[PDB]
Amino acid sequence: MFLISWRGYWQELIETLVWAHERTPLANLIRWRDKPVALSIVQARLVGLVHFSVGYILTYAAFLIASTSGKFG
Amino acid sequence: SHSVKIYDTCIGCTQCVRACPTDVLEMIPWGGCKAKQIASAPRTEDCVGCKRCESACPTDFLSVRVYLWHETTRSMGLAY
Amino acid sequence: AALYTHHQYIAGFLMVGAFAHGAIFFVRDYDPELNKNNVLARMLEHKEAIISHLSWASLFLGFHTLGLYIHND
Amino acid sequence: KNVQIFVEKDAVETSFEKWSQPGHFSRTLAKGPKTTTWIWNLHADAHDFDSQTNSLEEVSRKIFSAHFGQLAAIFLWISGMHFHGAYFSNYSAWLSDPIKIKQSSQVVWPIVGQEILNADVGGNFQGVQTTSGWFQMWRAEGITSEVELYWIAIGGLIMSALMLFAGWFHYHKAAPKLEWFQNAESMMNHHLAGLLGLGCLSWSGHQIHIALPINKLLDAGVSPQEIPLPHEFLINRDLMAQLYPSFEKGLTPFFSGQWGVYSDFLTFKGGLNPVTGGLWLSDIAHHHLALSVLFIIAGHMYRTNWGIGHSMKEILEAHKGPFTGEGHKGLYEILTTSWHAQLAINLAMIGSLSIIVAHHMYAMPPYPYIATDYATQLSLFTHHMWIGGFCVVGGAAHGAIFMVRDYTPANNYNNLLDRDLRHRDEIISNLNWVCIFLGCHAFGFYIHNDTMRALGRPQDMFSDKAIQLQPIFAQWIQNIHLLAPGTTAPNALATTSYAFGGDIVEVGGKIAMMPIKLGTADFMVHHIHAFTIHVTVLILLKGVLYARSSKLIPDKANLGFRFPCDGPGRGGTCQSSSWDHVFLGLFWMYNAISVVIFHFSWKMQSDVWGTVTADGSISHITGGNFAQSSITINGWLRDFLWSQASQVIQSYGSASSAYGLIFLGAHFIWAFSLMFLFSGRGYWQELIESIVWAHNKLNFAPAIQPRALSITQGRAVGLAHYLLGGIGTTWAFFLARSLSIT
Amino acid sequence: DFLVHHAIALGLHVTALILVKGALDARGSKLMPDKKDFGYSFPCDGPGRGGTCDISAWDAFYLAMFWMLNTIG
Amino acid sequence: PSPIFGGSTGGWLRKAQVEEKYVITWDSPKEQIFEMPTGGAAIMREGPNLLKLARKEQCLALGTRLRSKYKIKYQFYRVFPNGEVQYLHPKDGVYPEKVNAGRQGVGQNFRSIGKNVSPIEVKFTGKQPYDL
Amino acid sequence: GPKRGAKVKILRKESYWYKGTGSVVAVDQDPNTRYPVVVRFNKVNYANVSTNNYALDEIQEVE
Amino acid sequence: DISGLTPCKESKQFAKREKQALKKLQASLKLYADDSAPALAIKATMEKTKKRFDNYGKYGLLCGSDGLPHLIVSGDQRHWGEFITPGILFLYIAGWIGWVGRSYLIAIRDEKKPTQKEIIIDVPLASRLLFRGFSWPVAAYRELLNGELVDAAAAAAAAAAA
Ligand code: CLA
Ligand code: CLA
Ligand code: CLA
Ligand code: CLA
Ligand code: CLA
Ligand code: CLA
Ligand code: CLA
Ligand SMILES: CC1=C(C/C=C(\C)CCC[C@H](C)CCC[C@H](C)CCCC(C)C)C(=O)c2ccccc2C1=O
Ligand code: SF4
Ligand code: SF4
Ligand code: SF4
Repeated sequence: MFLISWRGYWQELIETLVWAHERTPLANLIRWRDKPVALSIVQARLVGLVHFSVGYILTYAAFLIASTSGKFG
Repeated sequence: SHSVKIYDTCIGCTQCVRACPTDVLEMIPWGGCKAKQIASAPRTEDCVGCKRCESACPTDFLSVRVYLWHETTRSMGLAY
Repeated sequence: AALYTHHQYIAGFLMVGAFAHGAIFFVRDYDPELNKNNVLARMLEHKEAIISHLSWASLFLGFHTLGLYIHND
Repeated sequence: KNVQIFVEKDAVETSFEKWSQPGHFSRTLAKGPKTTTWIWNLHADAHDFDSQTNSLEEVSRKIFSAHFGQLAAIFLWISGMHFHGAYFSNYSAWLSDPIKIKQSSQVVWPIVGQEILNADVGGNFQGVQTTSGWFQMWRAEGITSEVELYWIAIGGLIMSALMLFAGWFHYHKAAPKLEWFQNAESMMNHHLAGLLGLGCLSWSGHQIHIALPINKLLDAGVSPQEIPLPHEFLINRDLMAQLYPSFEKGLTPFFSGQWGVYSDFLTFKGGLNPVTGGLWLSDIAHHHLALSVLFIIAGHMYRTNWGIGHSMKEILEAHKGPFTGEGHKGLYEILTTSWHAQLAINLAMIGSLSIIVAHHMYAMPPYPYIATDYATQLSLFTHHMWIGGFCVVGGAAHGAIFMVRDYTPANNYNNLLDRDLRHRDEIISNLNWVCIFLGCHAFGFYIHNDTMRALGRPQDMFSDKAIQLQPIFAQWIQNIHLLAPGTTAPNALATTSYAFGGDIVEVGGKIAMMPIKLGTADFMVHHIHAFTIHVTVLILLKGVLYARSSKLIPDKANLGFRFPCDGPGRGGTCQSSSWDHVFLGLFWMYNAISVVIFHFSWKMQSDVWGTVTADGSISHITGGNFAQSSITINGWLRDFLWSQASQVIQSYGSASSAYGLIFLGAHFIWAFSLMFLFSGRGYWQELIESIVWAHNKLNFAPAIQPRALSITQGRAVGLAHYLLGGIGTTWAFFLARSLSIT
Repeated sequence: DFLVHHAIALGLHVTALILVKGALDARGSKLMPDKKDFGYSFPCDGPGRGGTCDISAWDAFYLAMFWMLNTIG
Repeated sequence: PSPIFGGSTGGWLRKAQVEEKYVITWDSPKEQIFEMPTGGAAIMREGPNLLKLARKEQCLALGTRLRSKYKIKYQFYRVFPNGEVQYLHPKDGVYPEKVNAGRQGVGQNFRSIGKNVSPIEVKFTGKQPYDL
Repeated sequence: GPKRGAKVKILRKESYWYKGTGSVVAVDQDPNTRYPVVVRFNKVNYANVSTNNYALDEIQEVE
Repeated sequence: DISGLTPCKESKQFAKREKQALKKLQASLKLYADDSAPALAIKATMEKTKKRFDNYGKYGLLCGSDGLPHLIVSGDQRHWGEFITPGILFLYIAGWIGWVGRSYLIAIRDEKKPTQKEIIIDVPLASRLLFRGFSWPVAAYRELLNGELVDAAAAAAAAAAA
């Protein structure tokens, strides 16, 4: 998701969410202190990379350990 | 804010100023080229950083140059 | 099986981190006037050779190793 | 008269001059290539007729003649198929025993050991098993002989050359004016009454006189040979009255208004044919008759040259409420001066139609002997799901091309179009919520089941044994359809489909149809369907509404339909264009349709398909594992994907080994796509510069300078390989799995 | 054992190609002769003069990560 | 003197009454329909027209559409929450694309671009190569 | 220096056409111009531009 | 022999592969009548298969314990037909294409529109050039020791770095 879909798709989406939150009664009493924005170009690559990496390593660890211990030979 | 620098290879053909979507650059008097005019960056704080000015510059390499800088509400391009 | 694949994956991160910091050196640490005609400077002077030749070896291994596997399939 | 014929004579000279000058159609490409980007632009812009000329009349002439070229390729395609069925098939041997002989219309040449693909199919014949249902469609027409298929093949070639000639005639010799094209009310009267109405009338005529009596003799047990020539059914009423004893009356009970005499051929019995497992042809003949009367009457609703009738303009302009403001004013100029707005409706409709078509052909199988051919059932169903999927998103692409190019604000002050754009932040933010609401619930039902089961607590899972989620609304509707024959439809003998309940139909020991019970495992999957459609709509809708501007880019419409970005400022502008919205939504349509065909392939194999023995002992294909194995992701991964893979992975050395190769080949192409989707252009163009250097060093370089693929293009490559590899891997998995169980 | 070794060879060469190209072109290229002025990591140079996604030396590291994971795999 | 518009949900947010808001003025010889940068359509009023927007780009984007599409010409203002106004476009009444005697040089390096220093030379300083 | 029509080699390092040859078209005689020499080329750069201005110390003459 | 391999004519496992490949096609042949097209096709397939095993037996190839032929690329001259002789053959055809294609680019370079002749081939000129690469090892050698093969270092554009 972070590697194929880029930023200006996401920036436009959040602008409708900032709008919605500002127009709904009883949710208007609360407000962010940091303007919500979409992750940047280089930040999306690093995050998409960490997911691809952590997912890559955890699924092989899962396979190699239980296929050996489940057969023991 | 962002940083916009203008080099001396500027031939003064006003194309960066016509491309700027947030009125950052302007043309000023200059006596170093045929057109006697050089680009200038007097309002870099409205600069959003979209680099349309560099896509318009005909010189090789570019005369106008945009460098990423600390972001405010104006350069982030926020309407909220 | 856990041990061999643990040190091979860590070996990969270390290797990739070595070249990553090798690039950082050239950007904000390399001084061209200090290494005039140096063994380090000459590497940049034929950088197109290294890259284009590394590209040939890669294309060669890829075409034949992949082609042989598909022929057997 | 307002509806007339206006044609320009000798509009375009026909010469080979322009053929030798690639890029003649556009102003920028006609200068010639300087870089390799030019070669790519040549193809991306060839059919963009709107950007080649400014005249609407010249765009319309190009489109009209291109339709003739598209149809001529379809006639050639149809003529081929009939030719293959007549010279490279086992049609005759299949007609004599369509329960044991497998179908095949393709034979491969023996050259590199590939003859193994000629399977041992039966009837002293060897070939590739084809799953298009040509055979079943031919039997329903009352084919019975290869000679008849040969005439269709010659007639398909003649029609194909007639189309090629008409497209050349209408673009060069007799080019019709703009006034001719802008006749919507005339055009609607002709397509409803002429194309659809007379099409159903004549087809019904073929079914009553040729297809009905031949099928009756085939079904009773008469060998094809003993059946007389089709034309002999048109001459001797004696032959026709033996099968349907109401031809002795002739045509007189039709003009006397006594139509119940024909209850022999105009039935309303419902159900299927116990012998063939297909719909009753007599019902299908009644179906086309009732259609054709409806289509011909509907083709009188518009006003052309005689006062009577409706003008499309006064209809739409009368519809305005106090919420809608001006209502439908302006939608005429739109839909009669822009081809993009037309496709946007049309592709969305035709794509929805192909989805609708696939749902009705597995539940009420219309051809004989097709319901027990599970390879055909599975192949035909997924095919229309894919064609439907691509056409639906293609309607949304043209909706956004219309907003950028043909849309003007002055033509639409305060109408429905202007108003949607005014609260576009509200449609998108509300849809956005419905998407976050549907995903957390429908997909979280599976996670809960995955963790509960893994923790050793099956008593707490969402299942038919724990916390039930019964689809009571759909179960309620099933009962209505079951009790409908006699009560709500008092003249109907049986239910439309046996899916809503009833009896079990069987042909040759295989199950054709059975009631499809819905439980909580059904319920959970239907929400996944709900959820993936809502997300796909979120991307495409957003692309159309924000095609012209946003808070991010106020002048998006000046940048065009497809631009890569507006630079690395204003945070990230990547994929802001409405073309990139189409690009993203293609990955969702893919995601949505993949779950649909997975749901269909598994539910039919678990709960319908199978064989039987004495005392009605039903043995399903996967043995009824659908209620307790599809509620978790692990169950979907282990019982659907892992278990049913055994065919395609063990197909080597057999006749279905091409499916094993295409399986790997599409896993390779899918991975190949990720190189284009994850990377970007400026790493590739620097790579090319070191390569060009090695050429320059050896005194040579191409004068057409090599340039990396552009930003937009590198995305369109990665998406085309992603679909090709993804859909392909499933294509190979579905056919090698269903040929082994049929 | 012979075919896999040539696949392992291919993996090492392509990974090296991306890392060596990223280090040597870190200071500049034909498409961006003043790359050292922007540092090690930056988004791109905009859509000008063709378009410049993944031009920074940091991007070479990000692309190489996929190859390390693949050739250790 | 606001133009004819039925409203839309794409207008200003809290940022307007809390952070700077922008207005744009133009003069039209006749009543014509134009496109809103945040909204689909609106009828401009003959005589002076006043429009409030949330961004400088949105204001400048309207100017561009007012210029080469209608032949008219406008002024931008920055309005603060206290009430102080600023005059922005055109800065000195003359458009930035046309040279005007009296302007000065801001941000100009007096050499070509290949003449910047190495980043190792400005080590441990609080600058950059392009600020020398 | 060059004249009109002379074939020169570019010595600017950040130019697209460094070490590459091309043809002088116009030399500005007014020395207030810093880059007086229009040099044309038959191959385009990445921005599809075919020409550029240079100084006299940045071009070499071929023969 | 090399690597403990045995020749294929003396491998017990290579002979079993030959039998089982023929048995599989014979058991498929029995379901057809003798004059018909499927019986003539499978009979021709067993001839092609039987000639494939005979060919290898006398070929001089090496088999393993798996019963399959192996190839030796150390450079032994006794197993030349396996890599050397088809290797010299490929080099002749691959170097023929690269040489001929390069001659074309260099020829149409000195022209008003060189790019025009890369999308639209001057076929009479191209046809002439294609067959002049039959003596490329002599033609590529004359230009190496002339100066017309490789250009000088001041003629290649280089990245700012070096
Ligand atoms: C399976 C998926 C896949 C494949 C096949 C490749 C293939 C390739 N990538 Mg890679 N890449 C991938 C995924 C993949 N990528 C992913 C996920 C990423 C992360 C974004 C990248 C990122 C990436 C980068 C950064 C780099 C590569 C490079 C390369 C090339 C390596 C050289 C080579 O192997 O030559 C062999 C060529 C192939 C294997 C391509 C297939 C060609 C087929 C048609 C040949 C058929 C076999 C045989 C020859 C048939 C004869 C042909 C017939 C006409 C006679 C090659 C084109 C590098 C490169 O381009 O250097 C040259 C490079 O720098 N890729
Ligand atoms: C369009 C649908 C269609 C498709 C997909 C097929 C597919 C096939 N047919 Mg078939 N066929 C069709 C329609 C179709 N046909 C029709 C309508 C007829 C009746 C006319 C036939 C008659 C027919 C016969 C008699 C036979 C086949 C056979 C075959 C198979 C082998 C074909 C082959 O390899 O030839 C190879 C073809 C070539 C090598 C020709 C090369 C074409 C190149 C040069 C392209 C040239 C384009 C050129 C550059 C354009 C320049 C334009 C300029 C001249 C104006 C293949 C499965 C054979 C078969 O099934 O064997 C058992 C066979 O014997 N077909
Ligand atoms: C897919 C694999 C493949 C293969 C196997 C080939 C093979 C070939 N290509 Mg092709 N090619 C390919 C792919 C391939 N190509 C691809 C992907 C491209 C890119 C599009 C090309 C582009 C291409 C070009 C442009 C050309 C070729 C040419 C050739 C041929 C060069 C060798 C030759 O002409 O015969 C060998 C000929 C000889 C050994 C003759 C020896 C010399 C004579 C004087 C000796 C006479 C001896 C005497 C007659 C013996 C009789 C004596 C008697 C007593 C017995 C060869 C047949 C060339 C060609 O077709 O030739 C005109 C050519 O110009 N190729
Ligand atoms: C002894 C080894 C060593 C040392 C001293 C450094 C030191 C440094 N590196 Mg470095 N590096 C190393 C190894 C090392 N690295 C290796 C092995 C690699 C290869 C992966 C890299 C790749 C690398 C890059 C690409 C970059 C650096 C940078 C830097 C500098 C700043 C780092 C920073 O701000 O981190 C900040 C710390 C973080 C961002 C925390 C990140 C945590 C990551 C994402 C993992 C978290 C995921 C989590 C574990 C998932 C949980 C899973 C669970 C749910 C199951 C610093 C000088 C950066 C720089 O600016 O240099 C100029 C830079 O761009 N390095
Ligand atoms: C009764 C009259 C009639 C009929 C049958 C059609 C039929 C058709 N029109 Mg059409 N049209 C009509 C009147 C009619 N039009 C009029 C009056 C206008 C002017 C307002 C138009 C303007 C128009 C346009 C602008 C376009 C069409 C197109 C089409 C085709 C739609 C594609 C399709 O479904 O393919 C189904 C295909 C077939 C059923 C094959 C039929 C092929 C020919 C045409 C046979 C019909 C002739 C004749 C009635 C047959 C007699 C049968 C004989 C036994 C008695 C279809 C062939 C589109 C197209 O594709 O154009 C090429 C298109 O772009 N029409
Ligand atoms: C009736 C259907 C129809 C029609 C007439 C059009 C017509 C048009 N579309 Mg459109 N479109 C459609 C359906 C349709 N589309 C669908 C279903 C989608 C969703 C996928 C789209 C998505 C779409 C986009 C996203 C865009 C268009 C564009 C265009 C315009 C130019 C197209 C062009 O030049 O392409 C030339 C044709 C090609 C380059 C052919 C390449 C096709 C693919 C890559 C190959 C297909 C693979 C093949 C089937 C299998 C390969 C197997 C392998 C082994 C070889 C033109 C007005 C473009 C435009 O500018 O609009 C004005 C544009 O940006 N359309
Ligand atoms: C498996 C991969 C994956 C997943 C999980 C997602 C997830 C999502 N994508 Mg997608 N996306 C993907 C791949 C994926 N994507 C790919 C490959 C692409 C490239 C084409 C994209 C492109 C893309 C676009 C373009 C869009 C999305 C959208 C969405 C969101 C849908 C809304 C929703 O229901 O969120 C809910 C979350 C889930 C369904 C996943 C987890 C469910 C959890 C388990 C239940 C609730 C957990 C709870 C809240 C937290 C408790 C746990 C915590 C305490 C530990 C969601 C965040 C759309 C969006 O934002 O619309 C709203 C949208 O427009 N994505
Ligand atoms: C690899 C890659 C390239 C390099 C690809 C290029 C330059 C295109 C090469 C296409 C060739 C020239 C067409 C001919 C195809 C092959 C010569 C033949 C392969 C087909 C086989 C079946 C034989 C990009 O330009 C690019 C741009 C933007 C994002 C990602 C990428 C990207 O991932
Ligand atoms: S970066 Fe964009 S906003 Fe800033 S001066 Fe350049 S073109 Fe104008
Ligand atoms: S910087 Fe470029 S666009 Fe601006 S005046 Fe100079 S040459 Fe013209
Ligand atoms: S990554 Fe590419 S598309 Fe995105 S801003 Fe940078 S140059 Fe433009």
